[PDB]
Amino acid sequence: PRTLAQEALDNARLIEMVKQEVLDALRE
Amino acid sequence: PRTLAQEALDNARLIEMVKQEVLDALRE
Amino acid sequence: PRTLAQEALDNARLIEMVKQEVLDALRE
Amino acid sequence: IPEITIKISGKTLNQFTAINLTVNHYINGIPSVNITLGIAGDANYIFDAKAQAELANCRPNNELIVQIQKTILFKGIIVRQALKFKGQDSLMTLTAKHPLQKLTDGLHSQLFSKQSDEAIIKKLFSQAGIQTTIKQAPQLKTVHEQMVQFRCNDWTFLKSRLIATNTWLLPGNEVVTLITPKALNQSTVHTIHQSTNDQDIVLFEANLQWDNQRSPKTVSVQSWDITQQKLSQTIQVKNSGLGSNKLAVDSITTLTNQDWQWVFNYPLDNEQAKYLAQGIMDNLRSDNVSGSFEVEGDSCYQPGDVLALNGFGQGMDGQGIITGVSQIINQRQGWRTRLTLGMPPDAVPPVKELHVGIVEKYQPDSQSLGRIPVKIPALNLTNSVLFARLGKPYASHESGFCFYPEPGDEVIIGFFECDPRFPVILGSMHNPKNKAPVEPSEKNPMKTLVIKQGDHQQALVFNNQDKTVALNSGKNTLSLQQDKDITLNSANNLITNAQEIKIQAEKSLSASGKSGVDIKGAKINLT
Amino acid sequence: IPEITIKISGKTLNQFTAINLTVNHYINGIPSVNITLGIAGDANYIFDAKAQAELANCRPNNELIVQIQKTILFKGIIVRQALKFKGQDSLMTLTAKHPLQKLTDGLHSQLFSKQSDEAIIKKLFSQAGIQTTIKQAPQLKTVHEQMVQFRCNDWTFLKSRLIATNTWLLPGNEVVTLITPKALNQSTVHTIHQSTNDQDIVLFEANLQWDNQRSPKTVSVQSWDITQQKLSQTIQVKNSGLGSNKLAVDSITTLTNQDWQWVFNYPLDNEQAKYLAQGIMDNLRSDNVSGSFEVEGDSCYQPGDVLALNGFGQGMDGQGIITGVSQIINQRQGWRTRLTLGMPPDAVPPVKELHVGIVEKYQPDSQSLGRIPVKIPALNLTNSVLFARLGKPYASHESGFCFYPEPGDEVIIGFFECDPRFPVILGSMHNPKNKAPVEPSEKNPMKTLVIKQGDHQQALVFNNQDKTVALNSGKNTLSLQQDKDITLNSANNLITNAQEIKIQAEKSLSASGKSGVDIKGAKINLT
Amino acid sequence: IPEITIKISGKTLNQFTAINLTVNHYINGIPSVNITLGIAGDANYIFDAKAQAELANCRPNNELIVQIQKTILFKGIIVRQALKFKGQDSLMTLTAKHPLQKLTDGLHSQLFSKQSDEAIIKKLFSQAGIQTTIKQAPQLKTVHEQMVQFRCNDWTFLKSRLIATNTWLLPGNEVVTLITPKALNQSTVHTIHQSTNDQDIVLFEANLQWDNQRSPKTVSVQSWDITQQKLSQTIQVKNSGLGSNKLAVDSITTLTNQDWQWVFNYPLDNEQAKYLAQGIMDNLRSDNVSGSFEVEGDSCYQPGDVLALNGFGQGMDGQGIITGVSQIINQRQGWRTRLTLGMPPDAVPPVKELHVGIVEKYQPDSQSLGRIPVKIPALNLTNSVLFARLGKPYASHESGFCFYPEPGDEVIIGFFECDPRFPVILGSMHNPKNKAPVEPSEKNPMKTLVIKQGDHQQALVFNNQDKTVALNSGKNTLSLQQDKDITLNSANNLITNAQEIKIQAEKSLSASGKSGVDIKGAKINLT
Repeated sequence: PRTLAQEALDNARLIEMVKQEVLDALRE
Repeated sequence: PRTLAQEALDNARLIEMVKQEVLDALRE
Repeated sequence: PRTLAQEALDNARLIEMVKQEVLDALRE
Repeated sequence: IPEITIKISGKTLNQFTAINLTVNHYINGIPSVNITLGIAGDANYIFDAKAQAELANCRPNNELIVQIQKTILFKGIIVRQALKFKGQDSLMTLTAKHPLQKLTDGLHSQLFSKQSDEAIIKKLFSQAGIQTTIKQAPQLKTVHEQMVQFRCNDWTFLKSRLIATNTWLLPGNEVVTLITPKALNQSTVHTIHQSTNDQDIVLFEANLQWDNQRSPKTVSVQSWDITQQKLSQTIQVKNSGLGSNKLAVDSITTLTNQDWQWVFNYPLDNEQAKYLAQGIMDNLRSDNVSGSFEVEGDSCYQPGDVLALNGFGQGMDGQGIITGVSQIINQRQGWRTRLTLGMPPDAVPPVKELHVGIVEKYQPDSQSLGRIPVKIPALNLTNSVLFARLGKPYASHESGFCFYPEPGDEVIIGFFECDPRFPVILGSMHNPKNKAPVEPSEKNPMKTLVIKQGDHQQALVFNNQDKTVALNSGKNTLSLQQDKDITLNSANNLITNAQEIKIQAEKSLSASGKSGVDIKGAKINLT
Repeated sequence: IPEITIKISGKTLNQFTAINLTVNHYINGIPSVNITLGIAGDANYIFDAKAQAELANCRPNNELIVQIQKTILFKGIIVRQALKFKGQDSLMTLTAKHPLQKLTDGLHSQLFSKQSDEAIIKKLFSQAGIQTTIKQAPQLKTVHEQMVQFRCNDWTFLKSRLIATNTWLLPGNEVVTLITPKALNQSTVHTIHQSTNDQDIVLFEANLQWDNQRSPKTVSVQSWDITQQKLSQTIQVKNSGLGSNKLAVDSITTLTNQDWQWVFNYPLDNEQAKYLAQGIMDNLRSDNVSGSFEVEGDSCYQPGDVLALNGFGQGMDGQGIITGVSQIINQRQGWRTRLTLGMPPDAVPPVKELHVGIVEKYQPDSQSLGRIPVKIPALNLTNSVLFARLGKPYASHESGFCFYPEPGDEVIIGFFECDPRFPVILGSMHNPKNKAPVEPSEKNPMKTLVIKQGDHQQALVFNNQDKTVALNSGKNTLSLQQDKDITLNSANNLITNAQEIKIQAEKSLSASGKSGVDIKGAKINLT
Repeated sequence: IPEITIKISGKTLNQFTAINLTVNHYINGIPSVNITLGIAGDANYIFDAKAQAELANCRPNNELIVQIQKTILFKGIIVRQALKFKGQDSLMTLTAKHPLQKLTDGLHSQLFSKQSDEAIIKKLFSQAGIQTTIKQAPQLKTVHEQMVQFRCNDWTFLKSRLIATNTWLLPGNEVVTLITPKALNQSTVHTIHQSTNDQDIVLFEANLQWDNQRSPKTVSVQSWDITQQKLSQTIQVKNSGLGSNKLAVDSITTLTNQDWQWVFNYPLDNEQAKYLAQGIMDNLRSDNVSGSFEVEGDSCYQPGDVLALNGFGQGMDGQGIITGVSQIINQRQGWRTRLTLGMPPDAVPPVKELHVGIVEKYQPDSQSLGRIPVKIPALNLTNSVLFARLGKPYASHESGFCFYPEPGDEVIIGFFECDPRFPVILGSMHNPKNKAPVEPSEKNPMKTLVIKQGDHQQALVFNNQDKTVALNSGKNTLSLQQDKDITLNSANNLITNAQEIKIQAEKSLSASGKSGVDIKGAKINLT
C-alpha cells in the first residue's frame, strides 16, 4: 500500500463501495 | 476490524462522513 | 493520525480524491 | 446499558442476537433503525433448518419494535433485509422505517375542493393509518377553493404543503405532530453546563458551525390581483425567530443587503402569502447554525426540544431547537445519544404539459371571474370539476370575441406558473364526435363561422371559389359577389324601415308583385 | 490463471506489462474494461524513446482486445488514457468501452414515419456498425405513424424505446441481443450447491438483499381516446414473472395496496399500453431482489443467464437472472468472477418549448382526425411532415370558427404532454413575408377579418373612426354607420326576392332610374 | 517556508495559531481558502474570556486576508466558521471566499434594454463592488434589444452569458479579467524540463489524462429567420485552438464523425451564433486533456498562464493553459503549489411557465416585425416594456383575423424555446375591470363580436334563442331570422345605389312614404 500499483487497488475497492452507498442514498 | 461485524461499523462511519461532504459540495 | 488536527488532514485528502471520482462517474 | 428487547412481528428472535443498533429521528423525515444480527457461539449452523426459518420471518413488511423496559425506542416495519457471507462468517442487517414510509408508496392524481389544509392532511394520514395532532398552527384552517395533487405520492404532496403553510413535522412513535417552527422555542429545555456537578449531562464530543452562504436578508412575495389588475401588496419577512443568543440563526450577518423576490402570476391572498414567505425564510435560515452534540444515552430526548449551552463563554452561549436525535448501541461504547441542530434546505408539485379537457355543465363562479367549469381526465377521475379562465382572440372592456364553449366541447388546457390549481383554456378542437362543418381540402375554398343546432343554422361564409361573402339564417340569406350583383333572398316578408329612402339605379328600376303593387303615400309625384 | 493477451490496435505491447485488469458486462449498459500498466524490472526508462513511442500508441480511439486462448473477454475502443508520476514511480491506466459507446456521441433531431421499433433500432445500430439480433420480442413489429427524436443522442433515444416496449439489451462482444425480460427465465442455468462435491462451483463471498421501498402492487395505464372522447380501457399489471421461489421479485410484500396510475393526454392503443405498463412494472421491481456472488473465474458466464441456489435452505433457495458479470485479474487473487442479481431503476425524450412551424401542402389524414400537415424546422430537416391538431377560438358539433390555414403560413406549435409526437397548433402569426392587412397604430381605429388572394377581397370591417361596420366583396359593399344612414352600394345589379315586401319611409320614398322605372304587377293601387 | 500573516478584520489573531492553510483559484470559479486554527502550548483555556472573544470575532462576513511578505495570497470574506470539540481537544476551521461570492446572493428578475454584454456585466460587478477589466473580447460590444434575467442570482446569469459569448473569467485578488479562451495561449509560460539544472522548477507528483467521451467533431448552430421565413445559414465550428503539440485538446480523435446540431426557434444573427457555437465547443473540449502538477511553492503562478512540458518525450511534450492554482501550507510538507489543466463542462436561464401581461401604449417596432409592447409583472417591475409577437386564429398574406389588442388589456404570454427574450401572445382574457359583454349562462343563447367603445357600438350577433344573425352599428341594424323575415331598420336615411335594380315579390310589393313618394325616371311603364 505504498507504491502506485497497490494504492490504485485499495482505493478502487473503497470507491466501488462508496459509490454504491451514495447512489442508494441519492435514489432514496 | 477483521470480521464482518466490526467492518460494518468502520465502513459505515466512513460512509456517513463521505456522504455529508459530497452532498455539501454537490449543493454548492 | 490520532488527534483532531491530523485527522482533518488525512480525511480531507481522502474526501478530495473520493469526490473527484464520484463526480466523474455521476457525470458519465 | 439497560435491557434491549427486539420483537419482530410480535415475537423475540431465538437464533439471532443483536450485535449493533442505531435509531434515527429527524424533523420532517421518516425515522429509521438499523440492526445488525448474527449467530453467537456456534450455537447453530447458518444453513440449518432453524436458522433459515428465522431468516424467512425477517423478510420486509414485517413489524419491528425496539423497546427499553417500557419505553418504545422505535416502532415500524422492515423495508430492507440483507445477508453477507464471507467464508464461514455470516451476518444479517435489517432496516426498518416509521409508518410514515407508507406515504411514499403510490403515484396518482386527485383534487380537493373547498377543503382546508388540516382536512387534506388528516385524510392523507388516515389512509396510511397514522394518528395526528396539530399544535399552534392556526394557518391550516384556511380553505382552498381547489387543491390539486398531480402525479406524485402523498409524501411529496405533504412536504410541499408543509413548506407552503410554514409548518414542521415531528415524527413521534405513536402520534405525529404538526407545529409552527417558532412555537418550538417554548418547548422543554435540556441544559449543558461547562462548569458542572456530577449529576448533569456529560458531553463527549460537540460540533458547531456558523454559515451565511444561503442566508437572505429579506424575502418579498407579490401576487397578481385579478380583480384589481395590479400586483398585490408586497409582503416582507426579515426574521426567523429560531434560537436565541449566539445560537440564534438571526445573529448571522448576511453577505449582501439584497432582497429575494417572488412575483407569482396567479392570485394569492395576503394571509397565505405571509405564511409562504415565512416558510421560505425559515427553509433557508434553518441551517445558519448547525452542529451535533454527543451525550450519554437517554430516552427523554425528543426532536423539537430546546438545547441550551450555558457557561461556555460569549462565543457559544445560546439555545437551539433539537432537529434530530440518534441513539447508538454497541459493545465498545455502550449507549450514546447524538443531538442535532439545524436542518438542510428542502409550494405545489408542478405540471409541465398541455392537457385536454371537456367543458362541463354550467355552474356559477363563486368569485364572479367568469371562469368555465372543465373536467380534466388526467388531473382527476371523480365528478368534481375545475374552473379555468378563458382565452379569446380579442377581449377588452365591453367588447371582444365572446363565443363561450358549449358543454361537452374539447379544449386545450394550459396552466399559469405550471400550477395545476390555475388552468386556462387556449382553444377548442373538432373531433370525430364533434364534426367540423368544413373539412380540410386541397384548395381550401370556403371559410366560415357557423352556429348550428339541430335544423337551425346561422353562418357568415367567405367563399373564394365564387368570390362571395354571405350572411344567412336558415333560408334567408344576403350575398355579395365580386364582379357581380348583391343578392338578397328571403323565404318570407322583407321589411325595411327608415326616415328617408333613396333607391337609385343607373340603368333601370323594375319593381314587381304577383298580386299587386300598392303605392301608398301623401304625394305621388311622377316624372 | 491462464495466458492473458492484450492487443492494442492489432499488436501486443512490448514495453508495458499488464498489472491489474477488470472487465464489466451489464444488461442495458456499455461494457467497459480497466487495465493498469507499468514497466517491469527497470527494463527501460519511462521517458526513453521506446517507452514514449508506446505511450503515443495507446491514445484514445485505438482498438483494444482482451483475449484468453481463443475466447475474447472484451473487444472495444480506448476512451481514456491516464498517467501517474510520483518520484521515480510511474503508472499508466487505460479505459476502453464497447462499440456501443459510439451511440452516446452526437446531438441531433430526426423523425421516423411509418417505421416499426425494430426498423428504427436496427438503423441506429447500423450507423455505429453493430450487429444485432432480436429474440422473443414480437412487440417491436408495431408501426409508429410518427416517432420523433428531439435533441438527444442515439443511446438516450434507444434506452427510452427499450423501456417503453419492455425489452432488455444484452451487450455481447460480437452481437447485441434484444429480448423480453420474462423470456430470460428459460436461459441456461448455473447452479450453486450448499452440499457440494469437488468439481462444482466454488463460492467465496456472497451478498443478498430483499427490499420493498420501490415495489408497486399494480400499475394502471389509461389514455385519452380522441375518437370516442373518453378515457380508454384501463390496463392493469400485477406481476413481473422474474425469478422463482425465494429469489422471485414477486415474493416481496409491498408497503401498501395502492395503485400507481398513469393517465396520458394523448391516444395510445391497448397493445402498446400493455407493453408500456409491463415495462414500468419491471423497471421498479427489478431491484426487489439483488446481490452479488463471487466465484472462481470462468468465461462461460454471460449476463442473462439464470443463477440458481440449491440446498441453502428455505430462506435462500430460488433462481435469478444474472444482470451483470465482472471478471477480475490480479496477482494476489488470481482469476475471479462476480455475478450480479437485480438492476437499479432507470417513453420519449421530452420537448419543453414552443416551436414555430410552416403549414405544408394538403395531405389526407390517415386517421381522419382532421389534422394539418406542418413542417417544424427544429424537429427535422428532411421533407417529411408532422400531423398536428388545430386549435380554434370556438368549436362544437357542426359549428365553429373554421378558417384552416393556407400552405406556407407561420404557426405556433405546442405539444401534448411535452411529447414531440403530438403537436398542436395554437395560432398563426404575420411575418414580413405574409404582410398583415392592418398594421398596429397609435389609435387602433380599424379591426377587420379579411380574405384577399390576389385581386379578390372579401372582408368584414369594424371602423371606430367613423363608427361603421361594413361587408364588402370587391366593390359591392354594405355599410352601417352610427348616427347616419345604411348605405348599400353595388357595382352591378341589385336583386331582392321575397314572398312579401314592405318598404316604408317616415319622411319620403324617392325611387329613381336613368332609363326607366317599370312597375309590373297585377293590381297597382295608388293612394 | 516564508512568513505567513493572517489578518481577520484588519488585525492578527493573538490566541489562535494557524495549523493548516489551503488556497484555491480556478477559472470561472470563486476562489476560496480553508484555514485550521488552534491554541498552542496550553497557553489559554478554550472557554476562557480571551479565547471566546477571538471566537466571536471570527464570525462569518468578517474580512480575511492571507499575505506572504507583500504578496497577497488571498483576500475575501469569511463564510463558514466551524468548531470541533472532542474531550479536551479543540479546533477551529475557517472558510473564506472571494468577493465574487456576493454575486450568488439574492433572487430577482430584471430587464436590460439596448445594452451590450459589457454594460450588463460591468453593472453586475459594480453592485457587488468589484473592479473588472476586459482583454481581447470584442464580442462583448454587441447590443441586445432586450436581455432578461428571470428568477436567478447574478452569478447564474453571468455564467450563462460567459458561455454564450465565449468568454472565460480570471478571478484575480484585486481585478477580475474577462478574456477569450484562445487569447490565453499568448500568456506567460512556465516551462518544466525533464533534463534539468539545479535552479529550474522541481516536480514532485504529476498527473495526465486524455479522454474522448465528450468530444464533438463539429458543432452546428442554425436559427429561424423571421424576415426570410427560412433557417439561417448554418455555422460550423471544428476546432478549439487550446494548447499545442500533444497537450492540445484538438489532438484527441473523436468517437464518431457525427455532427452536434442546435436549431433554435428564435432569430439569432450570424455573429452571435458563431460566438455561441465556439463557446459550446470550448465547453465540451476543455477537459479532453487534463491533469495536475505539484511543484515547489511559489506565488508567481496564476490561472490563465501557459504550462509547457519540454523534453519528456513524444508522448507528453506540449503546452496547456493553467486553469487552476492551489497553494498548500503545512508543517509536514512545507509550501507546495499544484497546477491544474483542463476544466469540467458546465445561454439564458429558462422560463417554464405561462405569464400574464398588460398591453402597453403604442410604440413603433424597431425591427418592423409588428410586435406589440407588453408589460410582464413577473419579469420586471420597471417602466421598460417588452415586445411580443401576436398569435391570431387566422393569418396569411394580406388576410387574417386582425384585431390588435387595446392598451391595458390582459393577455396570455408564452415564450419561444422558454427564452424570456422572445415572448408571444396567445390570447386576451376578460377581468372584473374589462367586463365581458356577455356573461356565461345556463343556456348560452347569444354569441357576438362587439367593438363597443363607450356610446359607440358595432357588433355581429348570433342569437340561438330567436334564431337570428344581425349586424348593427348603433341603432341601424340588419337582422335575418330563420322561418321569418329579413328586417332592415334604420334610424336615418336608406341609400341603395346600383346599375340595375330588380325588386320582386311573390305576393305583393307595398311601398310607402309619410310625406310623398317621388318616382323619377325617363320611362315609367306600368303594367
